[PDB]
Amino acid sequence: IPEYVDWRQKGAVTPVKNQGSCGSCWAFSAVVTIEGIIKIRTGNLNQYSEQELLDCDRRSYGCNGGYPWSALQLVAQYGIHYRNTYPYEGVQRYCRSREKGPYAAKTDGVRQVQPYNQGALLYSIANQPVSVVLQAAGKDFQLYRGGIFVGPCGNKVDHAVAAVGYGPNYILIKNSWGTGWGENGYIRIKRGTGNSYGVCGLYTSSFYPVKN
Ligand SMILES: CC(C)C[C@@H](CO)NC(=O)[C@H](CC(C)C)NC(=O)[C@H](CC(C)C)NC(=O)OCc1ccccc1
Repeated sequence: IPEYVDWRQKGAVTPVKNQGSCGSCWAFSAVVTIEGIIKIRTGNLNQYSEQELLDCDRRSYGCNGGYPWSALQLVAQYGIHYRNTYPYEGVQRYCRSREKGPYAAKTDGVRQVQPYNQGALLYSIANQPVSVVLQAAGKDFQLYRGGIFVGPCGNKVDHAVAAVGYGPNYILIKNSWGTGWGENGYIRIKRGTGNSYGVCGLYTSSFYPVKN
């Protein structure tokens, strides 16, 4: 695989979003992976609905938290709508997938990257964007303005984000806290520390949507 990977350079990632004051991270995270694989497969880049996931995922807790893998399961079964058809409100209402009409896209499945393994993660990122979790509760993470982030931080993961690339010494992450945070909404986290958990727990649980 390559030394450098950046899905933005292949026209596979959409503008940085802001989840606001709602624990929708898991939905935003899954959506980045969906927008990415569809572009890679079909050639078109569209924004998909995080609100739909927020409302229609029964295994997740709406704005109280949720699971990227379950949100990714939902799309592989029932598909998903465009963000424009089913916009983001920052509050969980009721599932309106049927009302909005036919789904815009549907995935074929979801797979898990072998955990606590930097190589297994890089390999997957070289194929498509990946849903990844980390600990964002630390002040250092919250105050990040740029650079290859090395911490300090623990591995009490509590925020789902998406990995859209990597380099010799970092993993490029797309966050959902707006463009005013980090490097225009992005963060480059240190890799190859030999830490199996990954910086901030980055290697705890990673999933990606499958689509043939
Ligand atoms: C509720 C969890 C299980 C799910 C995750 C992912 O959404 N939640 C979160 O990550 C939550 C979101 C929500 C509660 C406002 N994050 C937060 O509440 C954090 C702040 C807290 C920890 C002091 N949000 C936060 O810090 O806002 C972003 C920001 C900070 C500094 C500069 C620019 C932008």
